[PDB]
Amino acid sequence: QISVRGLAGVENVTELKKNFNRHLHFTLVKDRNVATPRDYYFALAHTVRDHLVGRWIRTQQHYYEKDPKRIYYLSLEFYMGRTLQNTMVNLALENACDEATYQLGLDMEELEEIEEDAGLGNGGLGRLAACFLDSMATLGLAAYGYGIRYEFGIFNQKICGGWQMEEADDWLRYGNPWEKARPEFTLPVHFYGRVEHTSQGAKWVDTQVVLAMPYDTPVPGYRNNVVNTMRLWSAKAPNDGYIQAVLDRNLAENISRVLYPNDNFFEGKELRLKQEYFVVAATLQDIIRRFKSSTNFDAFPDKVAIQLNDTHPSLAIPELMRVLVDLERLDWDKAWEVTVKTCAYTNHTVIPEALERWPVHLLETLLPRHLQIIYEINQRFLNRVAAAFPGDVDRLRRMSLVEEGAVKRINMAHLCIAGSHAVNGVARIHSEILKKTIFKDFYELEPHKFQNKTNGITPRRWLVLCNPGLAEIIAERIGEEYISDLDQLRKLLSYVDDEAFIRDVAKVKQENKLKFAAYLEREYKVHINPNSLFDVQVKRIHEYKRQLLNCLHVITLYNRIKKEPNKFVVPRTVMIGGKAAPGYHMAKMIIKLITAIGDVVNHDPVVGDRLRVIFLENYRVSLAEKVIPAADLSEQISTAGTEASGTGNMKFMLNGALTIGTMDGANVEMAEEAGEENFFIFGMRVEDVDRLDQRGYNAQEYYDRIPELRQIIEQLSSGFFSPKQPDLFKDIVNMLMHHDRFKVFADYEEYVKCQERVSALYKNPREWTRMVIRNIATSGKFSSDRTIAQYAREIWGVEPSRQRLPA
Amino acid sequence: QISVRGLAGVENVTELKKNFNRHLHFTLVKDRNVATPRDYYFALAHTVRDHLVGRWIRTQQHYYEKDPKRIYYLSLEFYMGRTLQNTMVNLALENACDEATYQLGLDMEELEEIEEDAGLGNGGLGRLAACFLDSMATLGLAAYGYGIRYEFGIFNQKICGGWQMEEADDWLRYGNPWEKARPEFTLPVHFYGRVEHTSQGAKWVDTQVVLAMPYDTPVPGYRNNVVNTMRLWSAKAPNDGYIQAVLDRNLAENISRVLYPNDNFFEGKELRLKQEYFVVAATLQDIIRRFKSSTNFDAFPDKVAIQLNDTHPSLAIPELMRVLVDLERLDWDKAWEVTVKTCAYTNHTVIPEALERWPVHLLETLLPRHLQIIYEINQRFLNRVAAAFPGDVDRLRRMSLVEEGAVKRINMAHLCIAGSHAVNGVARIHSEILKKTIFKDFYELEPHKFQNKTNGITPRRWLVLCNPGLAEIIAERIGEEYISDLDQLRKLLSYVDDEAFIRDVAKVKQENKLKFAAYLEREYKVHINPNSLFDVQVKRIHEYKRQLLNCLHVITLYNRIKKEPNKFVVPRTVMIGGKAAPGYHMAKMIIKLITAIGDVVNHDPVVGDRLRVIFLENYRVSLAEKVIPAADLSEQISTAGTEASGTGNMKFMLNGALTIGTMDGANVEMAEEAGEENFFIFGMRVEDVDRLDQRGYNAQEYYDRIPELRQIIEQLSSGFFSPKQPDLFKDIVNMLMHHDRFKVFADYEEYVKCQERVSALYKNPREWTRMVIRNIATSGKFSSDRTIAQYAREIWGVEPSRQRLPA
Ligand SMILES: O=C(NC(=O)c1cccc2ccccc12)N[C@@H]1O[C@H](CO)[C@@H](O)[C@H](O)[C@H]1O
Ligand SMILES: O=C(NC(=O)c1cccc2ccccc12)N[C@@H]1O[C@H](CO)[C@@H](O)[C@H](O)[C@H]1O
Ligand SMILES: O=c1[nH]cnc2c1ncn2[C@@H]1O[C@H](COP(=O)(O)O)[C@@H](O)[C@H]1O
Ligand SMILES: O=c1[nH]cnc2c1ncn2[C@@H]1O[C@H](COP(=O)(O)O)[C@@H](O)[C@H]1O
Ligand SMILES: *Cc1c(COP(=O)(O)O)cnc(C)c1O
Ligand SMILES: *Cc1c(COP(=O)(O)O)cnc(C)c1O
Repeated sequence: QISVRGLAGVENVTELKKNFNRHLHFTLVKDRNVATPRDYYFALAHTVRDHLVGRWIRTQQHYYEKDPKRIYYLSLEFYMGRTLQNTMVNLALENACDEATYQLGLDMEELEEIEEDAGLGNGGLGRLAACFLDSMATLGLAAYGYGIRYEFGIFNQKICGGWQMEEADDWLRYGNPWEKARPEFTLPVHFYGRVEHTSQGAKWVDTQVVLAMPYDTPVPGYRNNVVNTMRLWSAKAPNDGYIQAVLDRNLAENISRVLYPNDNFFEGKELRLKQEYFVVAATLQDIIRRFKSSTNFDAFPDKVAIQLNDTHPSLAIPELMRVLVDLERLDWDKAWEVTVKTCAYTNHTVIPEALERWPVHLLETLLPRHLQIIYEINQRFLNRVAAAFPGDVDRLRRMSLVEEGAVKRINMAHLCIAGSHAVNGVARIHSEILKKTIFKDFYELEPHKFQNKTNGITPRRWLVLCNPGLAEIIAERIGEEYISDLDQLRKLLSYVDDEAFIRDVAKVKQENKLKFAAYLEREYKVHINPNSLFDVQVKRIHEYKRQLLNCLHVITLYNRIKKEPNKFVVPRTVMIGGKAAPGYHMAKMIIKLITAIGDVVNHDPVVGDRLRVIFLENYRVSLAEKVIPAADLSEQISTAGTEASGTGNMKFMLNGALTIGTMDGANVEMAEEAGEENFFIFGMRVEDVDRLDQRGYNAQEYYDRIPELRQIIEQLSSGFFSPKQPDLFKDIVNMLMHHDRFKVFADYEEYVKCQERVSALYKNPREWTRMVIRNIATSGKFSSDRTIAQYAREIWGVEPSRQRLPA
Repeated sequence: QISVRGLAGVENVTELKKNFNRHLHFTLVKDRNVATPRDYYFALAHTVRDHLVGRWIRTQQHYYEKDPKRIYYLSLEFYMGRTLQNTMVNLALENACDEATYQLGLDMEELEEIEEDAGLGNGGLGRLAACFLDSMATLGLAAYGYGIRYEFGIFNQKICGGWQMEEADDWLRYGNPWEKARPEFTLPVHFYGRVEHTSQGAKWVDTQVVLAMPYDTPVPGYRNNVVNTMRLWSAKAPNDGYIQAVLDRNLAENISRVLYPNDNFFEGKELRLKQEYFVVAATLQDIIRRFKSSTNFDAFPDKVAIQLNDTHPSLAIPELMRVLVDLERLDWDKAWEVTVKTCAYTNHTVIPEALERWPVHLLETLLPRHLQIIYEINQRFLNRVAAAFPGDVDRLRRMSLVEEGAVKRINMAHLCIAGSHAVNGVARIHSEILKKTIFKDFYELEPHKFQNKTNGITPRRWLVLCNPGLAEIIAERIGEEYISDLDQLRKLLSYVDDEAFIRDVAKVKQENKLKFAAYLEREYKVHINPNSLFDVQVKRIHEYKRQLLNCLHVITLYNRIKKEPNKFVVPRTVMIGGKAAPGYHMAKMIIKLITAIGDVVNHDPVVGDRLRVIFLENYRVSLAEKVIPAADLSEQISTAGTEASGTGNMKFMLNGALTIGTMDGANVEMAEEAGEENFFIFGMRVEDVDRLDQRGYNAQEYYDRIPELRQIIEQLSSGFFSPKQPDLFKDIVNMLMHHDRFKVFADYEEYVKCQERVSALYKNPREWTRMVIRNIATSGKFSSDRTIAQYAREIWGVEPSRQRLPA
């Protein structure tokens, strides 16, 4: 049906049909008489998987032969989503499989919905790693993703009486056809023990052993026949009352059991530290083995790059030192040179409570050799600081890897800067803030280390896969080459005055909204007006992301309607979705508020279908692929200086939504690319937030001066949105009035006024769509292909290539 | 090469080769350049598995269509061993796969050794279930094996300094190609809670739910295209700090973690009770579902038979009652009629410490509704006893299901007799003892219930598979039909004076001994003389099995050699192997003694290669398949009245070894079949043991009267076999002298004299082999095909059939 979905050749369709029937019979052991939709999904998945295998084997064989520099991307999170459609897209199999399944009397779309998300991440950081894997494969890099195979990913979110409930994400229950267990490549990982000093160096002895078993998942590039590997480690007990000893094996295997869902506050939990070391120790053994098959470690940095996604895998730095010094017998200075040239570190937030600061007593017990190595790193680093800034004693305490106090801690961010040749932020404004504030001292010592790499998203998943209608109307005009060269979307500016294209763009959006409106009716008991403005804020629930500011506007619109019922207002469907960390009380209260607002607003007869507030349950990659194509307005309203980049913002821009946002993270670069006139910018800049911090933020001032704001707070306090429990939202009110770190009130007025300008433009469909075209056309910078090309050239020292392997 | 191994057709060989290469590439994701022997094993296993699938689907479809009476064999143990060779044998694929692999440059024998045993049983009871599955499939019965998929089977046994060490049997590490997970058929199982009495009957509420996930394994019949199912349940937690709750899922999943290895003493452990109910509750839901697809429960016993392997699944009786009464709303009397007609119970030991007697307080907490049902069963049963034997108050307390005392217990054996239409022992002498002693009262009340079903072994695994050389020389003379009709071996009596056959029989044995002698050298550091008499006792270590009596003879032979070094004695290799239950101190001491004897005997220069004592490490099904074909003498020396049947005894008889044994278990019937002159019978009969118990067993008497016995005990006491720890064996000596339940000394003299007659005959190779032929020729009764045919006709009410399905 759709040209970008590839050719449906008669031989290809015939072959897929027979291999589908083969797997149903031999692989699933099912007859057609009792087969269910799930069985049919698995037969299709196995059929598509077969097409990956030949390419996977020859790609990996090709790397062994040519011995290029290898890129190791270390992350505790890979937020992969579903794999079936992505695989079909990247192999040019989508139309063929669609035909083959139709001929067997099946709907492929229905089968696609059966696949569980691989939800092995929390949000943006996890999803960035996933987009990065796709781009590295598309750009022909010899890249490996390394992480943990969590048995349970991010929890499934149920909403019960307006409250978030958490449910185990048993994503492996029915099996994972995409992975291949490699028990033959199991490696030992050591914990605890003690350090022994011999005449012939230090020795780590009396350790407990946990085994790391790898599972490999293929990562196909876009139509280039490159298939890279994501290797995820699973924890296993070694084989050596009897019953109790066997049952206690669970203690070791708990390491890979569950993804930590806390994305707001650093908790120094021992199990988390074990997870971090587990991935690091197993991965580094693999890296070294693969390098030794190419032993002089001078060439190590020429053959290996290690990228640390946040400080989570920071133990890579002292682990590499441990192996080089203790096991390979290299002298300290040489090992350090190798380590620094090999490692690079990416930061994802300036928020202080997010920094990993591990208690010394924990490292002492768990990793005694690593603590000794960290101390030595610190001493040598501080000697260099002292020589560069003589007599500056305050600098020495500020830059130390060891933090003093009631409990001594290791600052893992400081460790990462010292042990890496490159440190990057994830958007221009973020990287600047790093140099000006949190890492200022480090920048003054080693300016050359600090870089920017503005984030991106893969246009395969985030356009072609989730929005085929838009991909097609674009391809009709400019061809298919933009899919792997997103800059070509600029050519669409020549169609901004084209009446046919304007109509098509608006048509694709309407079709997307109808489809999502129906989806909401089918799987939930909610009806929405598809003619209304789809106002969408989807992301993890955090105070800094200011879902609360959105909530205030919603109540403002409601109150205005109650004030002047017979006045025309642009109809809106306000959709807010996202998970809250299980221990984050305030975020759980915000979810409750959103549903409570909905309960009042959605049932007021005076409102009608002019305003609807829906909380989107269980927001995850697969839901993002559904809602983002349907959005008219993208809410990106974090307090200036708090959202390092954002990536959701980029997804909306590529999919035909306009953006209301602060000048924060990548929003700044987005507005720069599209033009400020084509963006709905509001609120304080970073500098304005700084000035307000100087004199001190007083929320009472805004409450006193803005009558519409006052009414809302009084409504919250009196129990208007909670009649049975009048004081339910007292915590929220208290926070807003007395200790709001994120200055919700300070941006309220400008936010509301900006929202009026949005409504004004939506009344003129032609001008809305023309602005939309201007956004889509300039979204090319935000391809992760661009991002990865910059990492490759400026950090890893490798050249990307669009050249196809023979298959 | 071998005719019984089937045809190697050119098309079949070509097809197997290409499917082997297909699986290596697509299934294992390996190139030939890095493939290991293990990879090659898996590719072969998947290729052979494909040939099962079509037959498996159509067999199960055939049962759905024809709706025959279904046989459900419930066991907590299925001691399956390896599956690859058995599958090839039963599908007539062995020669074809041998050719196909040879042409690819591989040795199939080497690949076969890579497969892990499925060691989901302890010994005889577990192995009986496995032989029974094979025979039921071969006889065309609609039979299902139901059990638990233990993550860890029977422990691997390491011998360290002469002591047994236990190691986890991680048999699933590399995956199990034979099983198919069926997560779609997961069923709930309830624990704890309380009983609520409503107007509309009893209700079991507030329970904890554990999920039962089935895994199906195919069971191929011998060349009849029948493939039955073994369904094994795996425990899973339902999906509903956050981290802790996820980690605590292990508590539920512990139910299927490990096989209980205690085969000597009943321990009322809660986890064991949970295992027993788990298998029962999940299985019964399956049985009922399948029956409802054929709701009047009058026909239930006409469509369902449930066989209880020991009392381990005895909870089937009150569970069936629970479902019929509480859920289906049948009146008590009707439900009871159905239950009794459906269930049958097999007993495996008369030893009192083996009886399952569950504390009432445990059942009260865990299964409160079942305890109520058990009480009601007991009351109604005791009312019947009272009516049949009025005024016999002693009978009432003896027959009660409830046992009185400091702690109240439920006798599960009494429950099984009350709730079953048939109760059987496993050999004629055993079944008689049941009627005369332990179940006398029950036999007087319901004589019709009590039956004998003499055990058997499958001649597929225990002749064709493990001893192809013997299978071939037999087939040359009488054809191939004996393999599924073992009675035909009687035709071999006409060859007892045939010089060619005598030579062939002796040749096959010599070749088997050379092969096993080499195996011992290759995988261990032990050399043996292949010309010596191979004297073998392999079985679990128990006091009743009297490995200690064997030990006394070995020391006797050693002492005689030291006394008269220059006198000729028939050279012997004495092999003893078997695992001891981890908590069984005495059995662990016996293993230590055996190795300690070896340390002295094997290193005495005066002895030479005339006597060797070897402990066979890690005895298990795969090792049994190697050692049994190599044996000359089979030691079956339990105290008369203690070994219910034995099955190892039958394996040796079929494989060309002569038997030294007591008149115990199936030994009696074996000697009856072969002729007493062709058996080495010694020792007390049951009646003699009884008489000795009357006057009281005094071991001191034998010590005083037998100088050779006295010398041995003094050697043990003084530290002759343990110079560093002189008192190491004081526990053994103390037991032998003062509290030996099994009367080791009483049989010593007759045992030693009998062993001299064995040595005498071995000096005459021609007459040895003629006696061997007389044994093999009369071993037909001991086929499990015969056993299963008797169960089918006399208990289950179904007719067996050798008729082949179309494939
Ligand atoms: O998702 C992020 N962090 C986590 O999920 C996270 C994961 C684990 C622990 C955390 C502790 C504190 C704060 C966050 C986490 N960070 C996001 O990274 C994206 C990719 O660079 C950025 O676009 C986004 O601004 C940032 O918040
Ligand atoms: O193996 C047996 N029992 C167990 O493994 C066993 C399994 C579990 C618990 C036990 C408790 C006490 C005694 C034995 C067990 N019994 C054997 O059953 C065979 C098959 O009928 C007989 O040939 C043999 O005589 C009997 O000992
Ligand atoms: O020793 C070797 N000889 C030939 N090829 C090898 C060897 N080692 C690795 N390879 C190839 O490199 C691929 C990936 O190796 P890995 O990166 O070490 O897992 C393998 O699948 C082989 O195709
Ligand atoms: O509802 C049905 N319609 C047609 N065949 C069925 C149906 N239910 C079961 N079967 C057949 O019976 C086989 C085994 O069913 P089970 O014994 O219930 O697992 C299935 O594989 C099918 O071939
Ligand atoms: C893109 C994405 C995110 C990141 O969104 P931000 O608005 O940048 O925080 C979080 N979760 C999912 C499922 C995503 O796809
Ligand atoms: C046959 C068998 C047994 C039973 O042997 P008995 O001598 O009858 O106790 C025990 N273990 C294995 C592995 C067997 O094959």
